[PDB]
Amino acid sequence: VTVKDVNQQEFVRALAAFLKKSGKLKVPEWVDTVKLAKHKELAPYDENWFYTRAASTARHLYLRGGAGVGSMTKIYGGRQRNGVMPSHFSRGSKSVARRVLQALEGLKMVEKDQDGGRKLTPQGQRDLDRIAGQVAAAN
Amino acid sequence: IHRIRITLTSRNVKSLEKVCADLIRGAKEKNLKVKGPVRMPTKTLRITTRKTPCGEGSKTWDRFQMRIHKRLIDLHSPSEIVKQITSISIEPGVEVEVTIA
Amino acid sequence: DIKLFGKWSTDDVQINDISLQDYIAVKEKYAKYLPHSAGRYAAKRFRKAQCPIVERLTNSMMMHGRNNGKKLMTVRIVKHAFEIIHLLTGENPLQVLVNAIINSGPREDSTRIGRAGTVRRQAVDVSPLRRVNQAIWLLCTGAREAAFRNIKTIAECLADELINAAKGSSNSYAIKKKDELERVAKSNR
Amino acid sequence: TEQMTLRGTLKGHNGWVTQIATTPQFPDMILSASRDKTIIMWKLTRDETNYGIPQRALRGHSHFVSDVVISSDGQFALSGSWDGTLRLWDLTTGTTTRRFVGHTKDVLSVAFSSDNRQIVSGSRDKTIKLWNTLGVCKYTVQDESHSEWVSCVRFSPNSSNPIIVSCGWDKLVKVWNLANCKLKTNHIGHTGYLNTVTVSPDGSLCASGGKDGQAMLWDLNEGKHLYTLDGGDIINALCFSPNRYWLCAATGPSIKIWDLEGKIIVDELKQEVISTSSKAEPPQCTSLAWSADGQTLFAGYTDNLVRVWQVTIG
Amino acid sequence: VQISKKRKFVADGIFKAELNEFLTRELAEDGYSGVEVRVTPTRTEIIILATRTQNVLGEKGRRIRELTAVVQKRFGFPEGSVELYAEKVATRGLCAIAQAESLRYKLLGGLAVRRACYGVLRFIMESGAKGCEVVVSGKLRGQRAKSMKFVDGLMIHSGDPVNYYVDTAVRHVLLRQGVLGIKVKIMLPWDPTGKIGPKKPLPDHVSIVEPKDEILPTTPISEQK
Amino acid sequence: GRVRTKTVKKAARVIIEKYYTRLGNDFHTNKRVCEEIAIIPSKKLRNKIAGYVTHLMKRIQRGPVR
Amino acid sequence: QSVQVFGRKKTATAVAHCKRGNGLIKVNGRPLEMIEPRTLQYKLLEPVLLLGKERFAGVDIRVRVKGGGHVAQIYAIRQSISKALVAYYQKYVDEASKKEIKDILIQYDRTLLVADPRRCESKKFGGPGARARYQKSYR
RNA sequence: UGGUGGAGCGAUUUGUCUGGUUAAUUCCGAUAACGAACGAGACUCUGGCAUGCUAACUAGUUACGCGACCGGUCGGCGUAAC
Repeated sequence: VTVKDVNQQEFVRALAAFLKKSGKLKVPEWVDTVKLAKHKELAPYDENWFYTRAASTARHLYLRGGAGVGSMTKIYGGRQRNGVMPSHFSRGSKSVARRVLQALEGLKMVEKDQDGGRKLTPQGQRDLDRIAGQVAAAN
Repeated sequence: IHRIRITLTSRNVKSLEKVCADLIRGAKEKNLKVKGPVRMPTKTLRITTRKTPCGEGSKTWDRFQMRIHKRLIDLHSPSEIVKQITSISIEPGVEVEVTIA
Repeated sequence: DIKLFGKWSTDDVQINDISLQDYIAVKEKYAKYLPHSAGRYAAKRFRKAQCPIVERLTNSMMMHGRNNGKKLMTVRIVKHAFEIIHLLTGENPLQVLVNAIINSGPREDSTRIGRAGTVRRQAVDVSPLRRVNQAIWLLCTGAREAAFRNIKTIAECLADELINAAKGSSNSYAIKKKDELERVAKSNR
Repeated sequence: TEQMTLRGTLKGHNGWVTQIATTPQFPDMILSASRDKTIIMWKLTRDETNYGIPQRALRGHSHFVSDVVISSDGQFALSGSWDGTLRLWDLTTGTTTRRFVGHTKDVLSVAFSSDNRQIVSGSRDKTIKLWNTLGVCKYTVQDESHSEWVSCVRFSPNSSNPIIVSCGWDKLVKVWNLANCKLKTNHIGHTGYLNTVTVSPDGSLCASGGKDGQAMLWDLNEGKHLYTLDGGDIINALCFSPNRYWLCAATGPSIKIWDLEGKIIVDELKQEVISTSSKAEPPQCTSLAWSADGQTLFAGYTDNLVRVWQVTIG
Repeated sequence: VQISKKRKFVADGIFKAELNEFLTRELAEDGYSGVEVRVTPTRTEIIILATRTQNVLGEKGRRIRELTAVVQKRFGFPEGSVELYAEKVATRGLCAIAQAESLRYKLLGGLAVRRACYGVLRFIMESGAKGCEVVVSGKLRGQRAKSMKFVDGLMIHSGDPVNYYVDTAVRHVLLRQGVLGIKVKIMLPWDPTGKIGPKKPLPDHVSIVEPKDEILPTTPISEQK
Repeated sequence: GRVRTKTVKKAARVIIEKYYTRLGNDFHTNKRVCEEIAIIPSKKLRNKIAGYVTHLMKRIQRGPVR
Repeated sequence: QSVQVFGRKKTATAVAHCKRGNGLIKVNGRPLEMIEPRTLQYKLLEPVLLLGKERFAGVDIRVRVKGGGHVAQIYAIRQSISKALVAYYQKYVDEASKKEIKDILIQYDRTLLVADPRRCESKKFGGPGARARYQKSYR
């Protein structure tokens, strides 16, 4: 059983629940206030969005290696609606992506690459592949 | 003698294919290790401008294309032999750039 | 065997009128798992006759400006609609669809011979393909229009429309328009 | 007593059946080429429903494969195609072993030596190519080779002086010697371009036919004219019976089987009972091949069908 | 630091264009037909094709090494890297530019438009062109602008062949009343395997070789070698 | 629709009355001989001529073409 | 022992590598059921349902998809799988078995073996699209 | 649209057409016209097919070795057939 073998929707929710249960993920002071991009109109509804974003970030970094803050900002980009002006592609918030990667580094799940980016650690690969195991087991 | 490479770049295809083929068969008959023509993506330069000088017409547009065809031939041969094989092959309408290591 | 959405059979379905028997495709050799085919059925003349009637419905569903190329969503609208149909009436949705198209098709239309401004029309017969075309068009416009600004969704509106149309209910938009077109042909003659 | 009957019609190929090849070693296996760029190996099951079944199809010869021929052992196969290249196939797995890349234009005919160590091939190049086994070109003859195309080239299977025979569209039937490559005979009888030249199973008689429609017999030992067999339309293929001592040519819609001591009409093969396509021209017979035991004939037609002609004895 | 292949090939284009414009305005009087530039890292050669080279060289080859000093001083490549060569034109008749310049400088001679243009036609058709088209437009007679077209032989207008079968020249003649436009269009000859005209024929032309009269033999005979 | 132009017609005709004996009924043989026979400008033009030569060579057996 | 063929739709390309094994089915290392546009899941199950799993028994196929868009990729991969199987059942089985597969696949939908050749048409000046022109105002 | 021939004192006309046929003055065939020339077509660029050909550490695959994590996942790295 591997991350690729399971459903990628349920996997994030399972990993988010694990990251909540650990209770050692350094959440910023401004989680309650700040948006998640330039182009979002409101703050995210769910109170525990940081854990789901952290889970998503880990899963993205599992699927391919050497992903920086810019790449993560490119991942969580969307459609900026400019009122009467037509809509264009806008990028995510840099701070949230940086604090998430800093927070995951805190768990020793992700470490920096000699090439320049950030790769998942064998401890990370273990945790992610374990979560996939029980997500598969739950069917 | 180590790894000289030869970058042939031109706008015409026929002249570039002819000259590069001559360099290859010229190298082959001397019993030299040669890595064949590496054809890179053709660079197409596009300019699209109004036909009219004034600006009164039915808004017609010209479409000016400029093609750049680039070939790489690689040799494992001595610089003395490389100099003369690069020297003999000249053609109006091809640019040749030779690099070592 | 082959079943629509792998849960609706195409053997128990039955055609009523012989006129449309070779102009409604849904049968043994036209049995497909999904409406979505991406075929070249609008390439030349009388090719769309061989298009599955479910595909013709979901194609004529994505009509207005905002949903022009949003097929993947009309397929799930038709999927939900078919489930609603089966829940309401009980029997095979494909039979209800065929019954709706059988009833909804106008048999005698009116053609314009004269000048513009003045109204002078000759009543003429309708080809089996044109009957199928107008039937589908009228059903979708009825569904669409009925559910535009009210709470019930497109899925159950399309279902409600096909339930009414199949058993020839006066409430159906498609039946009202057919009735009117034939009454105008009856007025001219 | 001995008349031909249509036993079945293998249907596989999708184009003109250009050449059929058989071997005495494997009597349940024939190899036929076609104009769908494909050579199909047949499993001759000899069933009531169908005579043969498509077994394996060699592919990759790009344009039309004109000629096909196999070695003494049922392991190798050689072919010549309009792409201008020869392919030596491994018949077991069904993959190309070697590629001969020499010719310029379309290759028409190929021939395999008796000892299986030498190859001769003719094209539209106006030249004959001598290839060896490993595949490098040995000798390209250009000493007044042919004024026009070279239609058919073959070997002379005998223990005597080994000689190759080559007809063309210049009206000439020319004979070369391997390892020497000089002329002994240039024969001038015909009046029309030639399609086929076949050597006898013993290796003493040469039969040449083409547009003229008059098959002419020579002798390789002397080099002189013997007979002019008067056929019908254009001759597409000649072949000698290995046992029965007959000569079978090909008229456009029919195949003629003849005796060589009588010089009479032995049989006439025409398969047209239905009159649905009788308004159109009849389907032309291109290829003629013999079975292992020399009891049966294989006829390749332009309607994508291979017919078998069994000799019904009484 | 070196520039990109794209910018480099463009730069060579502008070099060619500007050099041509300079050479035209300088050697128009001496029937400057065209230029050919070959570039070698040792030294780049410029070859001028003109009607009367004896003149463009100058007194003991003086003017040629004024033109050399110009391009050296201007473009900024090092001295001793250019030698301006002046080669004679193979046939001055089948060069649109040369004939256009000749027509301009004989019109400036104060000759009638009809006779001058006809002189050029007669010479171009004599030289051995497939066909010629000479057009002269402007204040030919009176105060109203008019155009006179003169045509001879064959002349094609459409498709790819036009690019490489007809060569054209457009020239402005300065007169005391105003300005006249000369358009000269010459269709060249087949010229197989040559420098005069194109190598490939026109794509609507089909050439069929004559059969050799083959004597059909009646009696079989076998010649022995 | 598709009509054979005076070019392919004229070419095809002169090819027939020069090399009648060389040509036959098959399109591909006529296509291959047309390359050797005439210097022809392009493949399409040769294909069209080869095709109409094939078409004439059919009806020559039916009766005498004008 | 193996064959490798490509299925193509618009600019989408899916290359399937077919070898012997235990009926393994993976596309970009992911199972068919876990492909994102689940609405068209049946379109990927078309070739395996039409022929039956028994034919896939002794065959492991590994599909890799590049270029095009989502549904184009779905048509590329579903074409590639069928072309891979018929190529394998041509090379290492009798031609009769290949015909027995081909006729069923063609008889259902010709798209499975023969590629849809049409491409996105070139846009011309004077309008927004390839055919449509801008609004022409008289007075 | 010329050349030469025919018809009108002449401007001019015929050729360049009754009828079929084509996207086409495109062809067939009639024929006081016969030979031609430009446009149309041909042509050039682009899309669609090649498990054939020539090639490739500035493009990739397949295999093998080593590693990470449970025979499987890797756009984790290094050699060899292409």
